[PDB]
Amino acid sequence: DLDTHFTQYKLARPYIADCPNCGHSRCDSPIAIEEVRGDAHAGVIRIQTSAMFGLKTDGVDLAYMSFMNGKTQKSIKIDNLHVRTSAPCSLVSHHGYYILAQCPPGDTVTVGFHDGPNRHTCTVAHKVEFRPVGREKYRHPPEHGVELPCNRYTHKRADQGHYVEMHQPGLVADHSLLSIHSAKVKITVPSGAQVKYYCKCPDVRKGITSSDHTTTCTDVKQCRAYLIDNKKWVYNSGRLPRGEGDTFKGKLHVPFVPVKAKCIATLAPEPLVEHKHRTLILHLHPDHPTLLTTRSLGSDANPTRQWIERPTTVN
Amino acid sequence: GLKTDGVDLAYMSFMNGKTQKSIKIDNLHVRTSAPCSLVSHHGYYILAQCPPGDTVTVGFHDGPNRHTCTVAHKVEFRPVGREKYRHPPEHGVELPCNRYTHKRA
Amino acid sequence: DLDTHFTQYKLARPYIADCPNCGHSRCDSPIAIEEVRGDAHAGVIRIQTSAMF
Amino acid sequence: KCEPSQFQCTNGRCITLLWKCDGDEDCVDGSDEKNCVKKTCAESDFVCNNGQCVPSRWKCDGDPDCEDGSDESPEQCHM
Amino acid sequence: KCEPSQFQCTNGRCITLLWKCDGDEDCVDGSDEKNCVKKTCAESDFVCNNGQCVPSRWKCDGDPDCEDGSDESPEQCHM
Amino acid sequence: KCEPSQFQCTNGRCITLLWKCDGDEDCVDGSDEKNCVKKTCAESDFVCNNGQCVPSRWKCDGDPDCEDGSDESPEQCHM
Amino acid sequence: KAGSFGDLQSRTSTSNDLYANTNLKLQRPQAGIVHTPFTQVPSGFERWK
Amino acid sequence: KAGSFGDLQSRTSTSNDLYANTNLKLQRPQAGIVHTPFTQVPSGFERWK
Amino acid sequence: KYKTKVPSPVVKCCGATQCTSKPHPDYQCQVFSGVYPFMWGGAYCFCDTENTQMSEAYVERSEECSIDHAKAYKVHTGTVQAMVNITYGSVSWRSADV
Ligand SMILES: [Ca+2]
Ligand SMILES: [Ca+2]
Ligand SMILES: [Ca+2]
Ligand SMILES: [Ca+2]
Ligand SMILES: [Ca+2]
Ligand SMILES: [Ca+2]
Repeated sequence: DLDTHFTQYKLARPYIADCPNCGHSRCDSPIAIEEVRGDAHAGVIRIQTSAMFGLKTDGVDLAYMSFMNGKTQKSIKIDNLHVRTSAPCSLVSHHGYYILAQCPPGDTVTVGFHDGPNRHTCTVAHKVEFRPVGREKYRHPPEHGVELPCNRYTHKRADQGHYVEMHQPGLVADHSLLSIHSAKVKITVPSGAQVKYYCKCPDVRKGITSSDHTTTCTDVKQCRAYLIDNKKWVYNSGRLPRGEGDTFKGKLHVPFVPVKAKCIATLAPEPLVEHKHRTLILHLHPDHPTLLTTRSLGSDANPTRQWIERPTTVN
Repeated sequence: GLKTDGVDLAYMSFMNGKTQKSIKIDNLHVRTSAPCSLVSHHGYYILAQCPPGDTVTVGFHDGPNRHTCTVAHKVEFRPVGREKYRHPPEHGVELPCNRYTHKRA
Repeated sequence: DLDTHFTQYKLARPYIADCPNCGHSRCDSPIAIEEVRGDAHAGVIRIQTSAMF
Repeated sequence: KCEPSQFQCTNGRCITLLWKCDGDEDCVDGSDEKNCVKKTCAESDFVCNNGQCVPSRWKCDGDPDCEDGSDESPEQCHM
Repeated sequence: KCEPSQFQCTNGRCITLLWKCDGDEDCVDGSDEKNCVKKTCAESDFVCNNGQCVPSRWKCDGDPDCEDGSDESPEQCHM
Repeated sequence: KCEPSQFQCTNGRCITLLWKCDGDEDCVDGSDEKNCVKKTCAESDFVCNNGQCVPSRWKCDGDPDCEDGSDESPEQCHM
Repeated sequence: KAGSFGDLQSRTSTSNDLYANTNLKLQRPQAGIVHTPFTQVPSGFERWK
Repeated sequence: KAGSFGDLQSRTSTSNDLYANTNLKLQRPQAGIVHTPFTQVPSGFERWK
Repeated sequence: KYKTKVPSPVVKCCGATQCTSKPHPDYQCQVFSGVYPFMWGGAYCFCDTENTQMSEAYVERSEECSIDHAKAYKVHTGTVQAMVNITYGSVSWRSADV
C-alpha cells in the first residue's frame, strides 16, 4: 500500500530556503536544490529538494505535489516538472523530498515546476558526468553488448535501512502580519500561531502573545515578528535557523538508496591478426576509446597499457 | 513593451507584411545550447544569461506560427579571477567585474 | 500531384517494435528509430521510424 | 517461469515477492497491485469515515486533515 | 528572367519545372499549385463519392476505406 | 540602516536614490513605486483623456494613436 | 583490409556484382527481445576521407 | 594525508569509530543570508580510482 | 567516499553563543559576528550590526560505502593446495584435491 511508504512523510512539510540563481538574482525559492548525488554507473542522479512530491494535504497521490508560498502550504497537480542539465532529462520517480532522474553530462543542475503563470526555478552548480562500465568509454548505454556488474540508484521507495532525521522548525519571521490599526501597530495572529514580538521603540518590550495584543508604539519598522508553528516538522537543512530548545530526531527513510545490479557495456570490433616470425600484428579499428593491455607468460610480465582512439596497428 | 497605443511590459509589437501587429508575450525564448533565462527587454533590445555555444536563436509564438531566427555567434563563459570555473558559485570571494545593467536608463 | 507519391504508402500501416531508452527501461513503442542517416554537409539528417506521417 | 520465491504477472515477466502490491506497478499490466488484503490501522491513530488514518493530535485543531473532513465535523467534536 | 526549363512564380523567384503542381507550396503564394489539371483514377481502383482511388480488394471489407464511407454502403454493395 | 542618499524599501533592502520609482519594482513587494508624484506632460503634445500624450502631428491622421480612441473621435475631429 | 580503402568495390557505378569484406559478425539477442545485433569494423571510405 | 588514500578509514562497514581528516574549514556567510559554506579537499578514494 | 553533513546553524539575534567539543569525526565549529541575515518576509530581527551565527559541520561516511569500497589487507604466507586428476592401469579417472 501507499500508506506504508508515506507514513512519516505525512508528518513533514515543505519549506523555503536560499537558492542561488533562482531567477537571475538568487531569491528565496520554494524548491531549493540540496545535496545532488551523481556517482552511479549510468548517468542516473538523485536530487533532494525543499518541496514535497507525491503528497497532498487531503491524501497521498502520485500526481499531486505540495509546496509553500508565504506561510500557507499549497497543493498543485504535477503538470510540467522538469529536470535539465544540458538537455532535458527524463525523470524516473519522486517520493517526498527526492527526485530521481536520468541526466546527460554537464555543469549545472536545474529544476522547475509551474502552477499558474509562475516559473519557480532553481539552478545549482554541480558537475555531473557519464560514468561507463568496463574498459570502453561509451557516451550512451548501447542497444546490445555484454552484461557487467554495476551499481545504480533503484526506483523503489522502500526503507532499506538508510535514514535521515527531521527537526522542529525554527522561528520564521513574517512581516505581513504587522499593520497599523489606527495610529499604533497591531499584531494579527492566525489560528493560534503564537506570534513572538520584539519592540525597541523607546525600549525593549519582548514577549509572547497568542491573541490580538495591539502594541502601543507608532511605527511598523521598529518592531519584529516571529511565528512558532509546531504542527509539522522539517528536515534540518543548513539554510534554516535552528530552534531554541533541545530538538528531537526524526527518522525519514531515504527512498532511492544505491544498489548493485547489471549494466550493459559495448563490445569492440574484432581486430585483424597477422602472424610474423615471433611477431603478432593487430589491426585495431575502434569507434570508442578502448583499452588494450598485454603481458608475457614468462618470468617477467613486461606489461603494456594504452588507450586506442584512432585506428592504429600495434606490433 | 510597445503595443501601438501606450506602454505595457507584457506586450510586444512586430510586422507581418505592412500591418503593425501587436500581441501578448506568451513564450519568448532565447537559447544557445540550453534554454537561457531572460532578464529584461526594452524596445529593440533583449537581455539574457546564456550558456556557451556557437549559435544564438530567439523565437516567439504569435498564433500557430513559430517565427524563429538564428545567427552564428560564438559566446563564451568568462570567469573572473585566477580560477577557471564554469558556473558562478553559491559562495566565494567577491571581485570586481563588468556586466550589463539590470535597469533601463 | 499529392496523390501520386502516396500510391503505395496508403497500403501500409505502422507497427510497434522495441527500442532502447523509452523512458528509463526500454519499452515497446509505436515510435522506433531505425537507420539514422547523417552523411550530409550541413548537419541535416533523415530519420526512419515505425509511425506514419 | 522463475523461482517460487519470485512472482510473475499476466504478461509473463518475473519480479520479486517484495514488489507484491507495494504501490508501484512493476510490470506492464499491473496485476501485482490487484489481489492482496488491506492492512489494519494503528490503535493510536484516528480513523476517518473513509479510513484515512490521521494522528490523534491532529483531531480538533481547526484545520482539515482528511478528504471527507470527519476529523473536524461537529458530530465528532463537540462545539 | 530565368531559363525556359525553370518555372517562375509571381513574386519573382524561379523554381524548376518538376516542382509544378506536385503537391507542396514552394514559393510564398504557391502559384505552381493553382493552375494544373487533375489526372484520372486507375482501372484497377474503385472510385468513391469524393473521387479517391481505392483498390477493389478493399471494396465491401466491413471497414471504412473512403472519405464519405461509400465503400460500405448498402446501395453500392447489395445486401 | 543605510545612507539617506540610498532608498530603503520597507522589507529592509537598501537601493540607490537614482532608482526612485523609475518603473521597475526593485524591492520585493514593490513599495518603491507607490509614493511619488506624477510628472507633467509635454506642452507640444496632445493630452489624451487617459493622461497619455501623443504628438499633435498625429492628431486626426486616420490612425488611432490613443488607448481609448479620443484622438479619432468625431467630437474631437471636425469633418 | 576491411577498414582502409577496399572494403566495398564495385566494377561500375551500377554493377550487380559487388565485393565486400567488413568483418561482419552476428551477435546473440539478449534477455528475450526480438532484434538482430551485429558487429563490424567502420567504413574505410570514411577513414580514407 | 587527507587527499590520497587514507582520508576516511573505518575498521568495518558497520563499525562506529571513524578516522577522517579532510581539511574541513568553515567559511563566513556573506551578504546577510542564512547558509553555511565550507571548503575541503576532494576525496582520495575518488582520486585513487 | 565521505559525505559531509551540516546541521542547522543557530542565530543569536543580539548576544553571544559558544559551542563545546562534541565527539565527531572532523568536527568543526565557529562563531561569526555581525551578520544581519535576510530571510523571506523581511529581516530576521532588529538588533543591528552585532549577531552570532554558529554554522557547525562534521563529516561521515556515505551511503554508497556499503556497495563499493576498498578493503585493506595485510598478507602472510599460508597454504598451497591443488586438484589432481589421476588414473592407473584399467581404473578410470578419479579426481580429488590435495
Ligand atoms: Ca507492485
Ligand atoms: Ca484537524
Ligand atoms: Ca510545388
Ligand atoms: Ca472498404
Ligand atoms: Ca524602481
Ligand atoms: Ca491619430
